Amino acid sequence: MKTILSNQTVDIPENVDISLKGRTVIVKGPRGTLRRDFNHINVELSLLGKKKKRLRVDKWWGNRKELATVRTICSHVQNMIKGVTLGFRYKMRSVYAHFPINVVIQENGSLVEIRNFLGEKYIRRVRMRPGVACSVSQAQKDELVLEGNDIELVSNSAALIQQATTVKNKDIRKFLDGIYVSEKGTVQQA
Amino acid sequence: QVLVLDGRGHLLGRLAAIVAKQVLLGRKVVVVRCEGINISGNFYRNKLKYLAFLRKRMNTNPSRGPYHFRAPSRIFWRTVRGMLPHKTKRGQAALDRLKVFDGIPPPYDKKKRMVVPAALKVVRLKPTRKFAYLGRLAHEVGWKYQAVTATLEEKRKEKAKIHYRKKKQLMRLRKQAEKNVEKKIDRFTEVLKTHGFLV
Amino acid sequence: VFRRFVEVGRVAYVSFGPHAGKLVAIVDVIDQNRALVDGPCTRVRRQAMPFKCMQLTDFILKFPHSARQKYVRKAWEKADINTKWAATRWAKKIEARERKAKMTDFDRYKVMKAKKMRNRIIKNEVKKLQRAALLKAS
Amino acid sequence: SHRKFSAPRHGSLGFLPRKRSSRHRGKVKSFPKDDPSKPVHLTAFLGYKAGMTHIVREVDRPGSKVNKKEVVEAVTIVETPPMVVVGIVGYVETPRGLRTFKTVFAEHISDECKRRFYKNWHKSKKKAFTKYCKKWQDDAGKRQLDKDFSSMKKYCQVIRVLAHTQMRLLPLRQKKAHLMEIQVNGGTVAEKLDWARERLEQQVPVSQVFGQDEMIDVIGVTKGKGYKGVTSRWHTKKLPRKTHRGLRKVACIGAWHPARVAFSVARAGQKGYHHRTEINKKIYKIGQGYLIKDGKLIKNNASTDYDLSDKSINPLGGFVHYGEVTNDFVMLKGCVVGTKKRVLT
RNA sequence: GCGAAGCUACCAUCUGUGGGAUUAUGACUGAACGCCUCUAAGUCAGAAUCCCGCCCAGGCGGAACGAUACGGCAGCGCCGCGGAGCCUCGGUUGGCCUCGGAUAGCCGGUCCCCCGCGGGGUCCGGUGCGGAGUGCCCUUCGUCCUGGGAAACGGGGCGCGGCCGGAGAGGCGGCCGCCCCCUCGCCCGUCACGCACGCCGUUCGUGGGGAACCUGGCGCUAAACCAUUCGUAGACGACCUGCU
RNA sequence: CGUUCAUAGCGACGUCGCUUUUUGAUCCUUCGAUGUCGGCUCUUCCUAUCAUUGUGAAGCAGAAUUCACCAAGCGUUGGAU
RNA sequence: ACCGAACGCCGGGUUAAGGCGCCCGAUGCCGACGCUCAUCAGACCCCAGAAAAGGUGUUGGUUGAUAUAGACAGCAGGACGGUGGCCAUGGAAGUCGGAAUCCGCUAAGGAGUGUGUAACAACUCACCUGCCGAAUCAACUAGCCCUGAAAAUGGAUGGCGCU
Ligand SMILES: [Mg+2]
Ligand SMILES: [Mg+2]
Ligand SMILES: [Mg+2]
Ligand SMILES: [Mg+2]
Ligand SMILES: [Mg+2]
Ligand SMILES: [Mg+2]
Ligand SMILES: [Mg+2]
Ligand SMILES: [Mg+2]
Ligand SMILES: [Mg+2]
Ligand SMILES: [Mg+2]
Ligand SMILES: [Mg+2]
Repeated sequence: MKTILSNQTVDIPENVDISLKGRTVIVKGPRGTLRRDFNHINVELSLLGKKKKRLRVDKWWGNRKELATVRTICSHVQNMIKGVTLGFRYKMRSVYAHFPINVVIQENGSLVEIRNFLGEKYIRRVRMRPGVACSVSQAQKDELVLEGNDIELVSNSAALIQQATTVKNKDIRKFLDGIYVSEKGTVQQA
Repeated sequence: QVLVLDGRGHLLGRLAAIVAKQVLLGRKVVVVRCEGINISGNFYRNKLKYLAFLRKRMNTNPSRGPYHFRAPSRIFWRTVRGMLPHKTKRGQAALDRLKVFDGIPPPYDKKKRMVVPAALKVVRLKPTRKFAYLGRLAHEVGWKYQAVTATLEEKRKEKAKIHYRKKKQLMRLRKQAEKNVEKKIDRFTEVLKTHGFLV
Repeated sequence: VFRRFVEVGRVAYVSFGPHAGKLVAIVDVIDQNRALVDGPCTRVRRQAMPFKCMQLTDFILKFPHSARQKYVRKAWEKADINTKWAATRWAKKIEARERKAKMTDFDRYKVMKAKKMRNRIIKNEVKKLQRAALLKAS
Repeated sequence: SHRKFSAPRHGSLGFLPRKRSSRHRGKVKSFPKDDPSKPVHLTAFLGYKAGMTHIVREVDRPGSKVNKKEVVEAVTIVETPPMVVVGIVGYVETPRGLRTFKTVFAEHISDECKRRFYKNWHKSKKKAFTKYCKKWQDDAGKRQLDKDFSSMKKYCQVIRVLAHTQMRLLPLRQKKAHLMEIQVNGGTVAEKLDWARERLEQQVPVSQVFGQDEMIDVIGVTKGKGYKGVTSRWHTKKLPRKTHRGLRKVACIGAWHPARVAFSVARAGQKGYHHRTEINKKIYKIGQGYLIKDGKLIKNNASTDYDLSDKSINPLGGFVHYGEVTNDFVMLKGCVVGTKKRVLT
């Protein structure tokens, strides 16, 4: 049936400045700006408290398929506040049996070259999403670090280089090779 | 004596039925900006519908058989032709009356265009449903000129922004003139509001 | 972003139906698309009425959700929705539309002559403002 | 029932409006795309097919068995005299297509270019462009033409140039020169139109259009062969000797319920004289014509750095059914479409 | 026997292409289901599939340009404006334009800031079943005489010259210098207009579109086809050519 | 059944459906006639996919091979009887 | 061959059966209440197409439970001893299988749900606590939609189309 009201509040900390042009929210703070256009999502976005302490999301007269969207708007707002304050750092390890996988960044972290995957001669070039910085970390042998603000862009950039290193026409239960995501955290902890 | 209808946001068959009836009633209708026509049901449904329409073709001579027009204006002409009795002389006269355009030409860009709320997406579809633009549908079926039409519409949106700025300047002159003259048209302004104007 | 809510005490304007063009106090909410409706000083009886044929205004008045016509009549007369509605701009343009519908042919002739002379004077003033703005920008 | 033994189709379904070509000169259907980073240049040229000969050259690719060896190659000589630019034409991008906007011809148009505008040069009075050539030496006419150039520079997106061949320096019988639009691809529209205005009433040689070892496209009309049978036309299987009505025919057209004869069924009709564009032909050499400093210089055509002879590409007795090449030429690896004396893009 | 030319053979030789949407599939974020999840909203990769680019034909489809009948009679096109007379009809004031959202939007100065007088952002203020309203706006649709009041230096001579803008399928509009004339728009006193004696196709866009006669000024001088020839072509037609 | 393990691949005892590419069943059209089988040639179409492109599952370690999906674009030969 | 209705030539009115977005006359009602997303939607006796089975896709109903004596999923300690109990010797200290089938510590392990063994060993499920603190779980059943569901010329709710 149509549920008369589903509400949810997001209490933003004092290090975050958020505002909204209709359903188009913008979140700025320490690490930069992040915008998200919640048009075609069809909810109510109020912003209350002195200096806008909380973001309140309403769904009026919606059945189950649109009651399932209030918490995903709340989750995208939590992820955007986390990307603005603390950022997103995805660690991903190069698992190989015999051939050491050679990973090298080219401009800063934009283009990533992958070599010697299963002894192949074809180099694997991957463009990262705009805003995602790739790096080879220290005190670890073969491990990539993806830093950014947008969890969508960082995790999509991780999925691109995870699906680039796949084993074709073999038993992948035996050939456990590739660059796989091992840790999902933030840049700073606070 | 000529309607100028906008194809922006109007549903395909919902607009085509009203256009077909008003052209059979002896009235010149010019439907324009037909790549802004949206069709209810999402893009894969509408694309497979038009691809099945492309698969329907004459086996022996396809040049003799069905003519599959890719442009959105000619798709709208086809969906009005399927509603008009086009095998008769009055239906052919209705097809001669109807003029359909992609984009909006300089004979019609400087004309006030009409909106049909009985065929409009915000009025007819629920806001939680899906739809598909006929311009994107035509471009991914094979219509060539989405980008040229986009640049020409950008040029005329700049020109219409200049014209609307001049209209706002004329309107602020009109309001400040009414503010200056409302002491000497005191019994000219009152005899309109005692009969139902300006209030 | 909403301002007008279906509240116990909401004053609404009936768009169409039997009591078309009259004010309504919402007493209780029955369903998603049906409300409980009183009309104490607007000649509307207590009945149910759907939300389709009513346009809710920005007037609220205080009475509990099952009032037996007397406390809502007293709240109506205390908040004085009649004079505030007569002072409301939207009812002023509603009665302007009513005067336009009741415009007689002789009245329409007088209105047409007043339109003509008023538009000539305001157009001459607009032309004077245009030449003055040209002289100012010169 | 079905077909017992599966077989591929005789003939191509893409090449079957097989009518005689409405145009005699090979027309460009697709010019290369332009980007405002490279300088302005022509993208096409127009020459006449002269003949065929061998080329012995050194093979220089590794991995092959023919590495560091010598092969012979069948090549085409195409006599390509420098053309004359006599006009420009502008194009605008419309939602109905790509429409021409303004065509500005030159002041001094040669008689070879004027022969194209007439179907009968003898009975004509040679009156073409007589009131158009007066629009250059006056102030108001040159002002209106400069305003037309400015309107083209403002509104046109695609600029093509009008160039015609020189029939004076050719051994052919005809004197009516071929005209052609060539799209100038290069920088911006203003610099493009200024360069075309500079190249107006000028000579365009071959080296300004094409260079060494370039892979180009050949556009031309097929050598016509007449109303041929289906065996010569679609290369179908011949019926055996025991047939009664004929053995160079198609036996079965199709089935009863509709497989009435379609576009896909092979028939007898026109073979040859078809427009064809064939891609990826390598230019081995852009030759140099007969030039005089003291006497004739016949050496620079066919003498290489390994031959060091005094030969030109003209054979003993000249080219068969063409003439004698006295102009600069190109030489393409392979065989091009068309017969001798054929105009070729 | 040998064999020119021409046709001909994977029996010799040359050449044969790139993107977009995505299917299956694998995924990202993330609810429903305070946990998880390719999915419900959204997002990515994705192929002999599909579509287009390449190539072939070019619409009872258009476009730009050139020349347009000087003869031994003639005939055309632009301009200012006069005449009936035939044919075919539709009509019965026009609207000369923002983009845009639908769980929002319109209008101001911009005290504040940025960018190339304008645009954009912040704050504030007025309406929002839209009165800066297509439920809307603009023009009066009897005439002229004379003699007052409110308002106005406005209009006209397809007004003459200049400044321009408009190309998607432009075909129109604004602004200045100069000669002459008029009292037009709103109220009032003053009469007169075949007042055709009740009777229907009134009014007009319209100097409507096509053809035949006529008032003048300027500008002009041909092209196609048949006959001849060619063979890059060909059943005949048709096609490429040459000929003071 | 499969070393254990119903379902990787199979699957009894039962049961539900599709096709007119086989034979049956009927006689509705044709007996003032619709030329009756094969083979040769040639074109188009279907997918119930043998191979090729992209994939998922194996009792897939590699090679080889089975099951399944999108998919008819391109192929499916030369012969003795 | 179905429904309505039987027929001289016409005018006005009213209907049957069917319909009222356009073809095509009429819902151009400010129609009422819900259901439905279909990558094969559905669209009116005969009639021109579909089944068994399945789906937390979504909307209801039936039955039985527990939640302050402090639920459900979510991080977390464990499956011991009579007992290699008992037929199975070819091996069952839970283990291919079957008659058996309870006590003790007790907070708690069923003579056991799997991973797996010539046998073992080992990993690991009832119950509760530390953390979040109010509606949740399980089985049937009826709607609409989806899978099941594959044919040959291009193809038909009549078409256009329709959310
Ligand atoms: Mg393998
Ligand atoms: Mg076969
Ligand atoms: Mg015989
Ligand atoms: Mg792609
Ligand atoms: Mg998917
Ligand atoms: Mg993608
Ligand atoms: Mg017979
Ligand atoms: Mg027969
Ligand atoms: Mg299949
Ligand atoms: Mg044989
Ligand atoms: Mg009955």
